[PDB]
Amino acid sequence: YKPEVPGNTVDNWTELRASWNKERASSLGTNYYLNVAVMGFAYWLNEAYYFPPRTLYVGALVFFALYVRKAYFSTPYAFKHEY
Amino acid sequence: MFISVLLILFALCVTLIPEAHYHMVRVWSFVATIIPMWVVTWMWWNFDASGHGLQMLVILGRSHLAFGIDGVALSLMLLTTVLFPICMMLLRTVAGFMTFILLEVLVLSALCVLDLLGFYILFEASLILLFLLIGRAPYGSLEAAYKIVLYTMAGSLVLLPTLFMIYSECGTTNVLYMTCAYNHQTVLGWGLLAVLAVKIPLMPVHLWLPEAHVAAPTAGSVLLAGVLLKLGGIGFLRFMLPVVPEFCVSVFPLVSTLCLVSFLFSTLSTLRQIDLKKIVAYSSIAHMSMVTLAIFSQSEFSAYSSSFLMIAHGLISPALFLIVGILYDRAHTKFILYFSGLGASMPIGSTLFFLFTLGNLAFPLFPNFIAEVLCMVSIFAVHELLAYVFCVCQVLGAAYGFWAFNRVVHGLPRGPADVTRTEFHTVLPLLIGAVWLGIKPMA
Amino acid sequence: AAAAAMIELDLCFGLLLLILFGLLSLRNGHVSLAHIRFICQCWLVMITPLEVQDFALCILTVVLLQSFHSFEALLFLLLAYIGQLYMMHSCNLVSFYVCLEAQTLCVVVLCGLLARGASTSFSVEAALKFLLLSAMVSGMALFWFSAMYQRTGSLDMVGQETFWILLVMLFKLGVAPMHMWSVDLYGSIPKSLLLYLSTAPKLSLFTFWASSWHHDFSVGVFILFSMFIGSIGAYGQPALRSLFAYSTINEIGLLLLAVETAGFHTLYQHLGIYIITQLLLWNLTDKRLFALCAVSLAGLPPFAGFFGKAWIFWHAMSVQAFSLLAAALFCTLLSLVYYLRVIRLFWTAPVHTAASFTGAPNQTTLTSACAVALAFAPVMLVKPFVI
Amino acid sequence: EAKQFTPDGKYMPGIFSKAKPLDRSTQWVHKNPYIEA
Amino acid sequence: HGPAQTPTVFDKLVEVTVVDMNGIRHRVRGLQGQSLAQALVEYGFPDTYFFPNMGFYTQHIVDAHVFVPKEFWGKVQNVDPESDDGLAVKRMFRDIVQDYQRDTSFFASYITLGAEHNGMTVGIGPIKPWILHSEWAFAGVHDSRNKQFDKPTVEIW
Amino acid sequence: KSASCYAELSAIHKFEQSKTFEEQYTESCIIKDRAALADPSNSVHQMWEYDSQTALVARAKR
Amino acid sequence: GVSSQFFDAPNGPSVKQVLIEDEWYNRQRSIFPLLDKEPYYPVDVFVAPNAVVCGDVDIYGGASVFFGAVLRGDLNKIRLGNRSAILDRAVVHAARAVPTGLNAATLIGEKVTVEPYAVLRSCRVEPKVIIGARSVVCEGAVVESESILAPNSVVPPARRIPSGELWGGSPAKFIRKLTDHERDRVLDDVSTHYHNLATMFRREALEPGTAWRDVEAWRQKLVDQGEYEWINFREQKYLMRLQHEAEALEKLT
Amino acid sequence: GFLDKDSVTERVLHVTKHFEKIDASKVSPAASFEKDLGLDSLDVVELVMALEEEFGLEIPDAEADKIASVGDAINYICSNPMAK
Ligand SMILES: CCCCCCCCCCCCCCCCCC(=O)O[C@@H](COC(=O)CCCCCCCCCCCCCCC)COP(=O)(O)OCC[N+](C)(C)C
Ligand SMILES: CCCCCCCCCCCC(=O)SCCNC(=O)CCNC(=O)[C@H](O)C(C)(C)COP(=O)(O)O
Repeated sequence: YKPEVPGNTVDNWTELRASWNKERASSLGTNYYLNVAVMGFAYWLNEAYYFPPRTLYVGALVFFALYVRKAYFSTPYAFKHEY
Repeated sequence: MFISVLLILFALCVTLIPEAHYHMVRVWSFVATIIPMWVVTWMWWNFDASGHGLQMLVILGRSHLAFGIDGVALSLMLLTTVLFPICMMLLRTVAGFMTFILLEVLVLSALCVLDLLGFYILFEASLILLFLLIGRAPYGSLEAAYKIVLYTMAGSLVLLPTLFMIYSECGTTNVLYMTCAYNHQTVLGWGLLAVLAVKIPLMPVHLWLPEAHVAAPTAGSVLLAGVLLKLGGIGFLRFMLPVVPEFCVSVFPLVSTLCLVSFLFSTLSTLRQIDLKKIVAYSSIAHMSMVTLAIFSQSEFSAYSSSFLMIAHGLISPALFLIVGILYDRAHTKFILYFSGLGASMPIGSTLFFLFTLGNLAFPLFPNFIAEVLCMVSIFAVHELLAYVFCVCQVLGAAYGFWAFNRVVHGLPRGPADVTRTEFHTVLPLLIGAVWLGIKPMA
Repeated sequence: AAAAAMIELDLCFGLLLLILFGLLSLRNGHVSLAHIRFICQCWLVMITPLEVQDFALCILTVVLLQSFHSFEALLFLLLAYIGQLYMMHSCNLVSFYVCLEAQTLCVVVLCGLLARGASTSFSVEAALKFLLLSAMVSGMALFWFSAMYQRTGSLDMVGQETFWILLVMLFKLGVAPMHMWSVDLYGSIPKSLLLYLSTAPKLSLFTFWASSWHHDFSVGVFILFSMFIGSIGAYGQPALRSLFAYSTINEIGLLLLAVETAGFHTLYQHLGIYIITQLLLWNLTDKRLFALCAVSLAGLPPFAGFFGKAWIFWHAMSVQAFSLLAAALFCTLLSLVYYLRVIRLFWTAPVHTAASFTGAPNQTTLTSACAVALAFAPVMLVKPFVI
Repeated sequence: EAKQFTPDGKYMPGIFSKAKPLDRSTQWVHKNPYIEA
Repeated sequence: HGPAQTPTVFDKLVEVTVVDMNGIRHRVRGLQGQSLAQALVEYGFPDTYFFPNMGFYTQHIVDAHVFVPKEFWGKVQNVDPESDDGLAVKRMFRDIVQDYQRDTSFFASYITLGAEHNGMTVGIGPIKPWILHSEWAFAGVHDSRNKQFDKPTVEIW
Repeated sequence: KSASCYAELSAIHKFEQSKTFEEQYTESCIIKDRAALADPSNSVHQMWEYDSQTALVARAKR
Repeated sequence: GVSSQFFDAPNGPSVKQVLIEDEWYNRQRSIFPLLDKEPYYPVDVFVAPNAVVCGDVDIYGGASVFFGAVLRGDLNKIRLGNRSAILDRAVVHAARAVPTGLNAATLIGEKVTVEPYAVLRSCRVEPKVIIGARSVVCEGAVVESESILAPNSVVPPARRIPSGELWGGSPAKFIRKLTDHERDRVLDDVSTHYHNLATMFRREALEPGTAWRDVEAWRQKLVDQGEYEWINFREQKYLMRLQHEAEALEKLT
Repeated sequence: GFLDKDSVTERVLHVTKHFEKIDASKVSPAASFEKDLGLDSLDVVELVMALEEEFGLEIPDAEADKIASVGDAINYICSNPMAK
């Protein structure tokens, strides 16, 4: 016995193709912007190490809850001709 | 120590035998596990029962790894040295022989260690061996192997900083000085509870066992059920109760409710199982819950009764796994719906199945009866209701045991022929041990 | 009197003679240069002082030179070693800047030079990105050094400007979230430079940190970023080069936990075990030993990686760094899954190892078989050894 | 009607033999598809 | 069992017409149960046409970008887009194809040749530059006479 | 066709078989030098041009 | 007729060609290339000293070539799978083309054993197959996975043996179906047994041994007498190529 | 089947319509270039070049020499995997 793949093959393969019909950007922009963000604004966290631990833990959970994943990322703005 | 080095070096010589000499490979790997059984029997001969609690001590300098013998470790070591040649009779490749030889070295050294860091190093060095044994490519299950390895790693990683906390607190991980120093018992108690509540299947960290104990081969199931669960019990009896006793009193309502719900919910789940190996696999959780509550009662002779239940389980449940393994080996299924009328077609196998069914349900003339009576004496002496919960739920164990036996053994005769000489001699030492320990266990 | 500086004059004279010998050997059309490599190793031994860390770097670079074959690559590695050695003795930001910049230029040129086949343009691309990202970090170092020099009037490394110099040092170790230059380098550049990049500069920079650095700040958020990002990235990336890049980010997060809680003895022990594992990893031809690297990078108990992780955990618990320790334990539980993926790939598979045809038969079995005996080092690791 | 032993012992595999040898898989169950599902 | 036909290779033969990127039509013969990427490799196509299947535990499988007509869309095997195999196909579409993608774009290892593929015409699609490691990459230009079939091993490391 | 094919095959096999030990050892040294010259970063590639069949210096490149 | 000199050989033309009747000792190599077609083999292969492996041959894993066996890859490619055994004096050849139109290379899967005096030419053998003794599998034929061919059997060109069955005869007909344990274990058992025997041979081999001492003694005696000729083989190959180019140029114009 | 069999057909008729030597109503979806429409080889080459201009392809000399009908041209465009 083997389980059946759910769905239709044409519809599943169109789902697999979606949002990838675009040339991928080079990674130099992401890396340069990350380095600029760290070298310019990471000193804002110097006093944060002394803040109460409930605040630090809730802030860490908030950063995890609002994080957007870089892999498999897509925007509807990539395929529209006006804002 | 010199003997142990010689036994290890003799065991490791299986790899150097050329593979074209099949008879020599079989005989060498079987004798390599026969010899430690003789040595542990001699250690039982050498033991002075009116002497000190710790005998035959050896300590290897400033490397941790200190060793000694008490009664619980000695009984468990005897059981392991019985169980390993039977595993050798159920394997066919040099890879299997070497995995079980390395497992025997690690189990035997872990059972009698007196250092907490030594216990940590010796026990979970077997993790990758268990992963490869359970997730073997054509007939194993990688999901089960991932589950058992990840649960064990999670518990061990909770323990490791608390181990190092008491080591920085007093200066040693030797259990004889850890028990005599002042330590922060809540933190270390939580770390030790975290490892040993995964090793002993205690709910909620118990879901690895139904997958792993079924996906394993018959030799792996014999080892995992009869031996490796009891490392949690000997962890309780050797390390946690002597070193953090204030925690062990304060956690008693929580450990008590975990044991009660594990017993009841695992017994209720065993009734709806449709796989024979899954039926045998669930039944071990309730027995270990009774073991854990008897250890934690600390009331009459709690170490004695709990060790005796560990031995009775380690004798009876590997035999049930052996009978299920015979059925699977010669019928290629473990499913109840494919088996009926096994009394007419395997009379000897069905007789052995019935006797070990009665043993697993703690009927008299089996060591489980004496074990459960003494465990309930230890539980009763704290309060009568904690004993009543286990007493009134005996119909629920007998329901699944007799239902599984009656479904597979009676009816229309279909299924494989009766046992061979080799299968009978895999079963036979467990039966002799059961008859002795259930009729005249002591003198 | 210059009599206390004969080792410097010996360094310069040896370079002057080695260039001329390499020129004379190439005028004969010699297609192999083992004599040049032996003279380079002799020069490495002759310029190194009698400290433990200096000789650890020296012996490491002598072993590394057996994987490099051209004259120019050997020259670039020697001039990178000069920066790596003299950074450990740097007591200012002047020498710090020059040693770091010499190392960066040597690495960039080697990444350009040694690529071959279809992967040439990918290696050149990743070298260009690394050079551009390195230039702005070097500018940050110079800018904040100028700020410190104006404020204090001297060359002391004190005050608020040391926070940016610390960020420069964290960039050079590939600490997340400034980690992506190393992730780019791992995917394209050949294995010998990957072996060089994971061992020697980390040793040099951590020895400078142990020897001459104090800051009034913390590195805890970069510990969290490195451990979580490295573990999740190595769990999610199917290419093996990216797996090992992200697992390296996780390991540098553990080394930063050892730095943050003081106790550099656990740092040095874990770094040494890691360097030996790296020397095994990038020189493997039999794929069964890839499983030994897996069990010794997962921290599994009897092997030496367990001991290297476990003294870091012990010293962190000693000074009660509870939250960073809990994050480290969670990421250690995650790391086991992809090291098991490694074991599934290369241990539970049929064995095939191709023979050599043009000589040089399995040329680095000595080093790989010697480094696999990290199962015998744990007897010495359990004692008070590294302190 | 296979012959897997010589008159003096000596098991024979019967790899190229016409008659079906009795072996370990002789009593393996015929799988019902719905039970397997 | 009676006088029925002896099994021949011609009973299991599948013929596919393949148009390469220069527009040259090719006759490709395969066997039933063999994937399309394997038949393309054994025909003798250059190694620049092929790339690793980018899943976990399957990078030793070579794969190619093919254009499949609408009649044979339903004979490509089904992949769950939520599973790990779906994420493997998504990674391949994200990284290898990019803006060469069409509505007929598939991958050749997900086509198992049977009698229903007999007479099907496919075309080889273009791909972007990629790298797995130093010993397996593609610079972007299909200028090489080296066949994929002549490689003794497919190396993940 | 089969007879002509084996004439053509026997020619190549006789060519490989009838080489002396000294020629075979020289050819192994040549194979070794050719594999050392397959590195494009080899330091001789910027000055000397090598003969393909014998791995000798044919001419100065620059 | 075809000349026996090749000026476009990868290592150049042959300076000195030795007639076979002038040989005073046997010089047959066991592994050797044919122009630009070099065999590929692993570190733990067993090639018997009187076996011949030539041309375009790929060997994988724990495969073995036993005594007197021939694997001649001169017209096409031959591939031998992981832990596949070629037993004593069996021949594996390959044609340039097959009637089916497929690839004409002989491809042998993993765990395949080929019994003595059997011949494989431009056929496809899938994994876990036992070919019996004195058996011939002709051009373009296919033997499917987990199947057994009885000894002294002929598989005619472009014919097929279905999977999971035992076939035999001339021409090969259906005999019986393999049992499930036979497909699960017995084929791997036969391959593993022959690999173990090959390992026993591999452990005891002293390579290159000491038979060269006599030939070196004869060469030392020739150097003593002053009759040993020193030939600059690289320079002679270079000069022969230059003369060939000059002779080719001095005929077109 | 890479593209539909209707829109390609009307596009073929649309580019066949603007030929001065052809009849704008005699053109049928299944005709011949030689017997029906009355074209020599150069007119066929000109029509195939117009079809190539409309569909954005490249048809070689042998393939365009095999094309002798409206249905042949439609089938060649439909079988082409690089059509627009
Ligand atoms: C915590 C106490 C240990 C009790 C554990 C339970 C043991 C299970 C079986 C009960 C047998 C009772 C045996 C009593 C006499 C034997 C010697 C003896 O005194 O026992 C030893 C230890 O006993 C053993 O090791 C018993 C071995 C039992 C294991 C049997 C199972 C293995 C056999 C498997 C089947 C083999 C069949 C083979 C034939 C084909 C020490 O225990 P204590 O008397 O409590 O020690 C005294 C304490 N102090 C020194 C501080 C004064
Ligand atoms: C930028 C502009 C520069 C242009 C310069 C190039 C001009 C070159 C023109 C000179 C080339 C010729 O005439 S070439 C000479 C062409 N005439 C012949 O060959 C004699 C036989 N008649 C034919 O071939 C006819 O085309 C036909 C009967 C229709 C055959 O019918 P089909 O066709 O069905 O085949």
